[PDB]
Amino acid sequence: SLAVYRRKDGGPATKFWESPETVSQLDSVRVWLGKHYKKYVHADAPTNKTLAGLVVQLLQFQEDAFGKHVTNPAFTKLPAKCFMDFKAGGALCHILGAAYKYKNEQGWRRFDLQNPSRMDRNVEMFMNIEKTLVQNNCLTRPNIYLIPDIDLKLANKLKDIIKRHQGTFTDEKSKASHHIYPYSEWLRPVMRKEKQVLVHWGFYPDSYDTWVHSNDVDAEIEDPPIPEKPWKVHVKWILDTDIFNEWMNEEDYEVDENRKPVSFRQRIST
Repeated sequence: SLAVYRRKDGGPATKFWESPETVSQLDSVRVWLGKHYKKYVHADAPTNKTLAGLVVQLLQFQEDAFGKHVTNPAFTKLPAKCFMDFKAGGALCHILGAAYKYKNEQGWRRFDLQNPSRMDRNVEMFMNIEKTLVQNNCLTRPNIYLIPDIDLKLANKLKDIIKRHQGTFTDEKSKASHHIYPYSEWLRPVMRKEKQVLVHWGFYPDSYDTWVHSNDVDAEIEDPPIPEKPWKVHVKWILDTDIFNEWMNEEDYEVDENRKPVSFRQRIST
């Protein structure tokens, strides 16, 4: 099986982040930060690789603090896709800008994401990071509509999961991000660099996406579906989110308007 090399944790792929292309991609992030979060980054004058290392520290912190192994975490992991958005006004810029703004506000001499004494203030930073992403339209937490056919006892359990993971639920399908239907081993390649291919493991969150050698994955990378409000997924999308403390990839759980599972892209067996 290829699941041999599946990540056992949602920690950062440090080699991807230290790679020269990624360091190069952060250049526009550094420049954008210098213009719009200037009073918070001017002192530290972060280089491209310093930003890259900060991303590793940030990703490692939320996996250590809010990971699958943590019973009742104080917070839910930020989506891994947020850290993959290197565009000028994108999510990664607001992530780093919020981190530097928060550090300036607390008067910290430096980031210390390994200090157990600073756990609660580091959690506080991530809350400020999530708010910055949401209020700048880079992140939208699920606003969930439960199909009325779901058993009331299950629906109430799903409602508690949704609230414990920064989500809300609504009674008007008009404004729901997701519609949840009753529900009655593979991977998918998502990115290719060098001889490395990033693969997504079915029923695992995006932080568990693993860089593997392209010769072990002959499958073609297909185009991700374009988002049309709302996602139609079944209840295991919410149930699995509670397991990993990280909102699952909707593609793995999608159903059509008759509750039958569908997969826009191909599923490659492990």
